[PDB]
Amino acid sequence: FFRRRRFCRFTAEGVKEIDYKDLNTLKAYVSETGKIVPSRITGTKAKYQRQLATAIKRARYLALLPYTDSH
Amino acid sequence: KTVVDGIAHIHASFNNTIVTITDRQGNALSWATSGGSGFRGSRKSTPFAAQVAAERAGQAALEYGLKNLDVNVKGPGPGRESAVRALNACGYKIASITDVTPIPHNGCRPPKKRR
Amino acid sequence: KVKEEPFDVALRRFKRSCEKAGALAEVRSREFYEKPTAERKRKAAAAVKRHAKKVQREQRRR
Amino acid sequence: RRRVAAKREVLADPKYGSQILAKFMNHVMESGKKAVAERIVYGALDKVKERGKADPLETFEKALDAIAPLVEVKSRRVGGATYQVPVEVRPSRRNALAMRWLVDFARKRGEKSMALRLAGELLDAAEGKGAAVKKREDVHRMAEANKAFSHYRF
RNA sequence: CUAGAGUACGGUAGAGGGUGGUGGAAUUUCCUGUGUAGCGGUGAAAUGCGUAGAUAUAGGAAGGAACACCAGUGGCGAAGGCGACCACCUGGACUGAUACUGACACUGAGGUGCGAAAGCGUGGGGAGCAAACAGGAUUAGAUACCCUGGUAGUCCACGCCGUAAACGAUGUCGACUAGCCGUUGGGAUCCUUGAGAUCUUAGUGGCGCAGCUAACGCGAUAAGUCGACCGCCUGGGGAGU
Ligand SMILES: [Mg+2]
Ligand SMILES: [Mg+2]
Ligand SMILES: [Mg+2]
Repeated sequence: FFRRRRFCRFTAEGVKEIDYKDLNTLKAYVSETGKIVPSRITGTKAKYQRQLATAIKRARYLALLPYTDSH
Repeated sequence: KTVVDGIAHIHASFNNTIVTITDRQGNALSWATSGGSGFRGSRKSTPFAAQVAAERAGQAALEYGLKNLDVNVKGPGPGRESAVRALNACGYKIASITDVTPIPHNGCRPPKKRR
Repeated sequence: KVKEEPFDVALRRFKRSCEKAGALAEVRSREFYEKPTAERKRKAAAAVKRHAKKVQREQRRR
Repeated sequence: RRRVAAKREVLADPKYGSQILAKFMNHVMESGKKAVAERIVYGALDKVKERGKADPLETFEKALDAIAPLVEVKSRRVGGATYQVPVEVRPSRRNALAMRWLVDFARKRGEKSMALRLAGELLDAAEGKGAAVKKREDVHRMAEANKAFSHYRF
């Protein structure tokens, strides 16, 4: 039920407009290499999974998160 | 000439395997290939021949010392992990093992499909 | 990336960490270009093999 | 191919008191000529006792283990490429490989007095200069060129 | 007159368009160091590339196009189509409450538009890929498959052409007809902690009863029961000539 509670990581709270600033949240959703996790592993609702993917791609642009283990 | 804590580069295609011992500066010390060990064909692509060429690079590296190695594995082909087990057989302290793999995000388009 | 302690442990921590990350099946699909219709056959046949697997397992779950 | 094959046993050598020699005697017999082949094997046994002071069983015990090989090839074809695989010789099989190599090189020795042909074969293999020992070691060299095909498409 | 249809008001979701800008990984060409005998390719080889210092390996520069993971029977668009991030203009759909107009609707011969890709015209631009072509191999023979190279093209601006297995092989619109399991988005009611509950519309999937069907099979997203208008079919070749 670990994939069930992470659906409530955004829906149980009123944190609907997520930001690209809380890196302590976003590092839970990024794998060890750098690529972004699926949504059948976290089990988050697909409204927020689309909203989660934008905050990664903006934080990646501002060099707050890497791409690969190369750089 | 004396250098220590070198870096081992391993390049593994579908038909050949090239092993090179370098420094942190990226300078050649000893290179050894699967074709130079005398296989040349269907025997060339085997993971056994990636052990013969691996230790032979590990014998001209003791000219300069190099008691510590840092391994970068690169390539899709077989013998990708068999070459690492043929490194400390010569008696080398392997510190860490690291995948380096060229993966284009979109990249140029590859050649066409065989028939 | 795998650091190091015997040596056989760090091998199996590396053979598995590469596969659990990926970048080995993706390399194998870079050696022939698929036209986007043939990439719509993977999208078609794999969706059938997942929705039929949710029902054939229910026969085992009887 | 249901597995069927049971085991039949031949162990009889009263005039010397041996067991390996009786099985070796069967590889010399042609068309059931047992009494002919019995006096030739003893005929090439006493010439060794004439030659060497040691008991010639131990000469025969040493001459097996320098003709008997360890690994050998096995051409198992993948169905589109003809491969060969060096395989470990089973411990039961490796006796009969030497005894069958030994007799076939005795017949092309090209001497007179037939029991002297087999006499010279058992003398050489306690040293290594026999043609059976040279045929042994050459097939040993064929395995390491084949050693790349040991597990992979094997 | 307000049940069709349309307007005003909140509110969400989206690779829906157009105009600029900016990224990171990878490929190639070039420069420079180290280093020295092969690399590459294949059922196996050969053509090719190499000490006139290649592959490898490190540093640097230039340039071109595509946009991993998220990504899904998932979305949007009238259809073709549409995936990097941001600004910039800009169309329509959903959902709720409430007032207004009071039938203002449907379909549509002719006519008007938007039309994948290959191709055509003038100008740019040239990373990879690659018809035509060249060489090697296989082969009785091999223009072919396989291998090493390689040009128009693919890319951009402007204009043209109008066809495709342009496919759900199913014209648009409206009304009734047992169920069950999914899923996108949106309100509800509800005990409240929910991994909640049930109901209702707008989509998108898997089974299924009546019913229909030559059979296969569809089955509230009908090929079921019925209406309104349009297009089209009449044995095979000859011939969509
Ligand atoms: Mg059988
Ligand atoms: Mg279509
Ligand atoms: Mg049609």
